[PDB]
Amino acid sequence: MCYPGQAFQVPALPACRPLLRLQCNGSQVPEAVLRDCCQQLAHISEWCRCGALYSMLDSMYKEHGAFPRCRREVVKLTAASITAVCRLPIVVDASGDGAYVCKDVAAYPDA
Amino acid sequence: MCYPGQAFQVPALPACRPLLRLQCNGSQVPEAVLRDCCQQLAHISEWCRCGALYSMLDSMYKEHGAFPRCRREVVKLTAASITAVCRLPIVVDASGDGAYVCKDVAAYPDA
Repeated sequence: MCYPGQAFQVPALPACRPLLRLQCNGSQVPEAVLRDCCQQLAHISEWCRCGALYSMLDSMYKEHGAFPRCRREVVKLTAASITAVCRLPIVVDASGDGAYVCKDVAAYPDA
Repeated sequence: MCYPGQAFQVPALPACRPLLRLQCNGSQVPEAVLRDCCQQLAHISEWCRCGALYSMLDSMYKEHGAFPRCRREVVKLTAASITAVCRLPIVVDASGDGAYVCKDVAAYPDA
């Protein structure tokens, strides 16, 4: 498993929270804020990148709205594909199947 | 409405079909095939970009498997965020609410 606090820093992905708040209502995202988020994702292993994003999303909602001018549905869809916009692959599960997209995050707060 | 054949060329987004097949199992995507997909998306209006993507995905499934080594769930999640990886905004509905992500495509074959 990907243990919060060691597979990835907690609070998870500080650089990616400002990215998600811009993206979820279609604002323009500066290159620097995209770059910093992706650099932070890059350091986490392929196996744990979706876990870090799940933790981040859960933290934002549990602190909280957490996402001004953003719809619930598009928020969790945007968080689930940040790793795609970074062109960072993830491994879907124990098979080693790869993808660019986090389905567990897209189904938050369940999967 | 976005009419197939006039809001966008049909078959929809030829250049994006190879992108989606690489992405949906986490393969490396060449800059040329990303570029050509985004170029095609860029020409479609903010209002019809998700419609072009829905049409493309539907065609791929209706011709068909359509996605070798890809899971159903990650396929439609990947198609829903091709517009995010291109940094192209869409309008979510009649409100004019913006986003980078197509929720109707993520819910295929329903929404």
